Amino acid sequence: MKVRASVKKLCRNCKIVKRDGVIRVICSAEPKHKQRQG
Amino acid sequence: SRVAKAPVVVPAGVDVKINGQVITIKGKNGELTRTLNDAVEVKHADNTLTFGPRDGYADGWAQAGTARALLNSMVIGVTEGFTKKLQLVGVGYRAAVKGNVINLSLGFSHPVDHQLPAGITAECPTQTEIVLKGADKQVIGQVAADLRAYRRPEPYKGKGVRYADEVVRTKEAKKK
Amino acid sequence: MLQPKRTKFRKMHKGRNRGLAQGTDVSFGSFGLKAVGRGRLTARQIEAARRAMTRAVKRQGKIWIRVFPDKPITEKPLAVRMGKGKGNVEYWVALIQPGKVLYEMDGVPEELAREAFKLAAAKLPIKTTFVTKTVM
Amino acid sequence: AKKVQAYVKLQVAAGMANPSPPVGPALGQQGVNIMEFCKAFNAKTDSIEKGLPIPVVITVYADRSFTFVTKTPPAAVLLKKAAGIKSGSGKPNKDKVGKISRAQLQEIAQTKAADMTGADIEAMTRSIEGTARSMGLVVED
Amino acid sequence: MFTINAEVRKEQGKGASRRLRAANKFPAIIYGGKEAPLAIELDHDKVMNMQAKAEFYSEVLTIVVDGKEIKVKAQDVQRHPYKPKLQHIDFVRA
Amino acid sequence: IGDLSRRRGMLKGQESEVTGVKIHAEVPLSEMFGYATQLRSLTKGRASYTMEFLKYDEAPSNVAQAVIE
RNA sequence: AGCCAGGAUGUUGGCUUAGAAGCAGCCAUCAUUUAAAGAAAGCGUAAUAGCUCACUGGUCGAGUCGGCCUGCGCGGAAGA
Repeated sequence: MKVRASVKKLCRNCKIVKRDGVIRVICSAEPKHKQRQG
Repeated sequence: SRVAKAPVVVPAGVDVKINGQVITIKGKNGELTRTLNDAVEVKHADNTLTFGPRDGYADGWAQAGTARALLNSMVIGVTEGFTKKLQLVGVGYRAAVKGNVINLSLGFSHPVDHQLPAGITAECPTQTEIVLKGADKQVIGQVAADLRAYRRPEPYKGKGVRYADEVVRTKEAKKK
Repeated sequence: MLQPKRTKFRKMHKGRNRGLAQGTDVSFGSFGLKAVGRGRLTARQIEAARRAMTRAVKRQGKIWIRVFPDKPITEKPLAVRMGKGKGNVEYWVALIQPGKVLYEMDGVPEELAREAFKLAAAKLPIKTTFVTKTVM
Repeated sequence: AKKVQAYVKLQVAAGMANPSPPVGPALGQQGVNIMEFCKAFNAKTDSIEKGLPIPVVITVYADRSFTFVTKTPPAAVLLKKAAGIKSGSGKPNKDKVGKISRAQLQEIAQTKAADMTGADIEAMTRSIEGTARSMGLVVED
Repeated sequence: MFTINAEVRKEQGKGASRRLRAANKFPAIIYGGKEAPLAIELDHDKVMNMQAKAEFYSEVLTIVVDGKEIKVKAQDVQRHPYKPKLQHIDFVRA
Repeated sequence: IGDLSRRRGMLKGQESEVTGVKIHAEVPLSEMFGYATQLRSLTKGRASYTMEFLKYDEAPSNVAQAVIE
């Protein structure tokens, strides 16, 4: 998890979804790519 | 909304009591109930089941698709049931079934004496394996996840209550 | 950084920054960076913007700078009361108007040209856009 | 003839029947004993001369019997000595050495035909004159 | 080979023109000859979509107005400063 | 072999025997420091090696610039 | 877009061949056919094999992909 005010799709499998109103990016392959708050 | 239009087939031996918005399924493996959303319409058929985004709220196409696959999960539940296999990978891990509770030995200094919810049965043919049997995909989905919640797999050798169909994402131990 | 060699005066009045701009067309190369906001650009941001996008192509193509700092913006030193004379000039800015052609370049392919300007724009305090040379 | 579990598609020298550290990683992956395999290799190795590289395909049956359908010089290695030099590349468009004809290569395409039967006699040559194009060589007839 | 739909504008002026461009239409002018000029209004969206071609600036433009269609040439384009729209075109009646 | 790459290991190839996979390589003396402490940390104590001298070969730019005091 | 058959690869292609086998990257960028096939991006890897990706040859059967110009909202947003 990285609380970065900007979020970039850092890979191919990185998907951007809106959980609880907050924009969150998760990845199936790399757990280092998880981030939110963007 | 391809799945919102796609009708749920009701094959033989299955009874569907469409009573207003609460629908009760009934078949080979018992009987389940589920209340639907008011954005969703319902009609039986000659035999199958077709649902619609009932007038009023226009986002029913988003809603009925959820309302479809729930019943499409329910119609298979009372005809075949469902089953999640598990792996209790790790030396010193066993599990037995005493009727409804499961005695999981997970390397803890307290016994994990976990009790299942109702409507499901567990099977442990191998001590490192758990075969849960139940009707709903929902109720056995949580139970398998609650079983994983006691010891989630660590990505070095995968010690945990991992699924038999899931590949664990192990990384390199990479050091001494 | 860019600075006027031998100008006439030491200081200059503040002055409002109104209206629109004159440099509007991509007049030299093919791809330019027109400004959409209205502020000012000091020389340090002028040097930093080119640097980031020069090394984006690392040598490639010609790069023209269309804005030059003329206004000698001063500052007063700390713990000094108001008055007592105009303060010394600290940095030089170029007042930017809407529709002003900033940095312009040529000789580069389009997709990396928009990429190089994207690396440059985040160093700017003005919202800009990527514009392309039209005919006439 | 089993699809992928053990098949290896590489070899270099016929006369050097010993698998040098370049070749050895492929044999050590599945444990191929080359010594008795050399006696089966030398039945067809003697038919061809030394100086022109040879590959092999390796097939291991289920009952530990392991065999092979070895080769003669294929595409790259025959066109090189046809130019006279084995190498001289790293710069295809930046170098220009030699000019070779396809009619003479139409004869050696028939020697590649009994070896590595690459499609359409001239279009296989057109696939390897592209390699002659990529070895820095020029080809014109 | 481009064709332009247009019509004659009336009650011109500064605020009058500003009233036009906030309504997806923009003014112009057609001059050149032994006659009077023609302040012609033409649709903004349509001609902006076709100004990307080089044949918009290298052809006898076929503007039709009140049935009478004329062949003109594009003299200058006074475009908007920073918005990608445009403000005015001069059509010399070639 | 991959960790040997980080120790500048000039490899030769992979060879096999009845129960072992033998690999001989060239390694700098400067990165020999505590090697079997790092060898059996990766091989579960089932491996071994023996160091022999070949030549005072080329020291690259990063290795040449280091020891200059 | 998925699902099965795939990956249409000559070419272990130079090279540096210790291997860089489509994938170290400089390059030719040739060609097979060209109904499904770039002499190639990517982790993975000593290097192949690899799963894929480009791309769907057959399955189903309807609409769909990404930018542009903008109206109104979200996050960015922590004080006694």
